[PDB]
Amino acid sequence: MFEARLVQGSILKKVLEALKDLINEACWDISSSGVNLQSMDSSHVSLVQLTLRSEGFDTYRCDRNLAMGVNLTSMSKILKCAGNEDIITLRAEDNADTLALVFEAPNQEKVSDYEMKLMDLDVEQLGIPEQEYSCVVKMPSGEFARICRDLSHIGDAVVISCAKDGVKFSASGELGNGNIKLSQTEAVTIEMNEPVQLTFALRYLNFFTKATPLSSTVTLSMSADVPLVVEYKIADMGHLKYYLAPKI
Amino acid sequence: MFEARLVQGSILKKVLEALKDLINEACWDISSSGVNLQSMDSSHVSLVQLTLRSEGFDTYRCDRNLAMGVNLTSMSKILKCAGNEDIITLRAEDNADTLALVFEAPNQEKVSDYEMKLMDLDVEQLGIPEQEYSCVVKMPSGEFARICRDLSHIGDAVVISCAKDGVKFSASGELGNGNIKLSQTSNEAVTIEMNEPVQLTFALRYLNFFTKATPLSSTVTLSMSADVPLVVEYKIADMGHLKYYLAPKI
Amino acid sequence: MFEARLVQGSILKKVLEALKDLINEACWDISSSGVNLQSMDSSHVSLVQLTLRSEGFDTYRCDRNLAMGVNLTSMSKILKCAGNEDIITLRAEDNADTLALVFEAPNQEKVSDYEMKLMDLDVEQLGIPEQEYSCVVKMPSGEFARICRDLSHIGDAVVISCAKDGVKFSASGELGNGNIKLSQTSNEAVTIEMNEPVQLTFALRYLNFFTKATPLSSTVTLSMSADVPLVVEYKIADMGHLKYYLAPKI
Amino acid sequence: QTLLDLFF
Repeated sequence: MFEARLVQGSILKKVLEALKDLINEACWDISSSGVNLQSMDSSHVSLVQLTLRSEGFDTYRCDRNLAMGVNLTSMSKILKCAGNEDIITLRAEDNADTLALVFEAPNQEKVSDYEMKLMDLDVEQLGIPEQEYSCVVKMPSGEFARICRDLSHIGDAVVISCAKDGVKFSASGELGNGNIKLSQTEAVTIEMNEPVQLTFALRYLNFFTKATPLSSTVTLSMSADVPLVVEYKIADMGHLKYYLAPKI
Repeated sequence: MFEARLVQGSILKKVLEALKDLINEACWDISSSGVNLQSMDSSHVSLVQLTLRSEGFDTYRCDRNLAMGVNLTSMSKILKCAGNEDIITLRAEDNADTLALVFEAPNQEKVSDYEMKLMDLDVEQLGIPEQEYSCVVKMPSGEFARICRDLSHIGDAVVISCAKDGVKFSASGELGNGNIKLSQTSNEAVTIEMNEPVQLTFALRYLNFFTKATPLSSTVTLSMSADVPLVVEYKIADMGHLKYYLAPKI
Repeated sequence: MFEARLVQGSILKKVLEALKDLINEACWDISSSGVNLQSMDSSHVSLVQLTLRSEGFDTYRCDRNLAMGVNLTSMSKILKCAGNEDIITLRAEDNADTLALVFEAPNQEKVSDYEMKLMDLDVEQLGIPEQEYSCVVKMPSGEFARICRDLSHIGDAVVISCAKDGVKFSASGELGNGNIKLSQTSNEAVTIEMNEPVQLTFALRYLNFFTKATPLSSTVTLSMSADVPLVVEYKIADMGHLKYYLAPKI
Repeated sequence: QTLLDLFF
C-alpha cells in the first residue's frame, strides 16, 4: 500500500501539465524517500526528471517500493477534475493495478474519487552524474519562457552564449535574426567558471517552459558538449529538471 | 400586435444562449399570461420548456395569442448585437411575418432596430404533468456544471444516486472511473428533499447542453424519480424558469 | 543612415497590428519630416495611409530619404517580440538591405535587437487631395468597431446615412435586417459636422479590417461625400494618424 | 541534433 496526501494539490496539477506534452507514459518510482519519475521523450532528444520528497507531503507512506506505469495524458485528464485549492491524496494497493486519486477541499462538501488503470512499461532506469557546470544562470521563469517563445518565431534553434557579466540568446531564420541580451542584476545571476556557447532546439525548450507555474525562478546549467539542464524548484518538496542534448 | 419590454435585457441574451445549441427552431407561444416555449431536440432525447410570465416584463401587451416560429440560431445572432445592459423590446405585428427587436440603453445614444424573419413550423404542443419526485436536489449551478464537464472526460454517462444524506455522481470509461460525492450543507447550499432513494443513468452530452443555462441562476434544481425523465430547472428571477427534461438510460 | 527612437514603443506594435491583416507588403517612406506609408490592398478596394511625424519621436534622424520595402507580416512577428512598455529604436544604414529594431526597457535588464531583411517593391506613390466632406462624424472608436462587427452578422454591406442630427448604419441579409441610430451628444461624444446629407454603402469586410486600429485611439472620425471614398481616421496622439480609404458600392 | 543515452 502506498498513500501520499498533498494539501497543496495544485503542485500535482502543475506537474502533470508540465509533463504530458513532452511524454505520454512514464514510470512513477515510489519509495520511502519520495516519488521519482525519469523519462526520455520518444525522440531521445530530451529527458525529464521529477523529484517529490517524502517530507514534502503532509502524509506519506510506502509499505514497499513500487514502480507504477502511468499514461500521463490520462492522469492529466483526471487531475483537471481537481480544483486548484483541493487536497489531493494518491493511493495504490499491493497489486498496483490502479492508482486511486482523491480530491477534497477543507470544507469537505465535494469529495471526488478517481480510479485510473496503470499499465506495464519497460522501466528502464538511468542515472545522471552530479557535476558542476561551466555556467549556471538563475533567472525569472516567466522571462525565460518569453525569450523561448519569441525566438521560436525567428528560427527553430537558439544559441545560448554565457559570459561572466551576462547571457545572450540568438536565433536566425528566413525573417532575419535576433539577439536577446540579459545583464546580471527578478534577479538574473550568473555563476561562471568559464564561458560557454551552445545551440539548442527551441521546440523542446518550449515544452520545458510548461513548468513555469511551478516556480518564479528557473536555473540553466551548461557546459561544453553536455546536455543543458533546465531546472524548476518545487518549493519545500523537490524539483522538475529537463535535459536537452545540444546540436552538433 | 404583441409588444414586451424587458429592462434586464441580458435575461433574453442568456436564454437564447441556453437554447441555441440544443434546439434549431422552436415556437414561441405568446399569450396574455406570458411567453412559453416548449421543444424537443431532434433526437427526441431531451426537451426544454421556457416560461417568462407577463408580469416579469416592464411592459407587456398581447392583443391576441400567437405562435411565432423562430430560427433560434438567427435570433441568437441578433441578440449578440445587444449590449448586456440594454433594454430589449420584442414586437410582432398582426401578420406575423417578422419579429422586431429593439435594443437601447438608458443613455439612448445608440438605438438598434432588428427585424427577423419568422418561419412556419408544425406547432405540436405537449404537456408535463406536475409531479412530485422521489428526490429533489438544490445545489449551486456552477458546481453542477463543473461536475458534468469533469465526468464527461471520464465517460459518456453519469449515474446519479440520491439519498437522504447526499448525492453521488459516477461515470466510467477507458481511462478508469470516477465518483463525486456531495453532502448536504448546514449554513451555495446543497439541500436534498427526499422521499425515496433513486439511482438513474443519464447521457452527459445532454447535461452539458443544459448547463449553458448556468448564467441565468446561481442555483439549479435536479428532480428525479425512477423510470421518468430527469428535470433540470434554472429559475429566471422574478419572471419564470428554464426547465430541461432528460430521459434515463435503460 | 536612419534612426528613430520611440519611447512609447507600443505605438509601433499597434500600427503593425492595424496594417498586417489588410496588406502584406508596403514601402516605408523615410524623410526628415517623418515616416509615411501608403498602400492599397491587393483588391484595390482600400488604401491605408500612415503618418508618423519626425517630432513625435524622442530622437529622429534621416541622413537621406529612404524607401524601405517591408514584409508587414514579418515586421509584425518581430514587433510581437517587444514588450508593451519597451523603448523601440528603428535603424537602417545607407545600403538598406536590412532594418534593425532594438527593444529595451528603462531598467535595461533585457535588450533585444532584431535584423529583418527588406524587399524590393515597385514604390508606386499616390496622392490624396485634401478636401472637405459633406459629412464628418467623430465618435468613440470602440463603438464604431462594435457596430461594424455586429452588422457583419446581418449582411456584408452597411448603408451609412448621415444627417445633421444623427448617423444611421443599416445592413440586411438572409436573417433579416438591422438599423443602428446614433444621436449627437451634448455633454464619449458623438459629434457631426455636416454640410449636406449623405447615404453611402460600404463593404463590411473591409471596415472590420480598419477597426484593428482601434487600440491606437479612443476616437475615430468618418468623413463622407457622395461617390467618393470613405475616410476612416485614427489619430496617433502627438505623432500622426492612420487613415483608411474605402471605395463605396455602386 | 544529438541524442541523450549517448550522454548517459
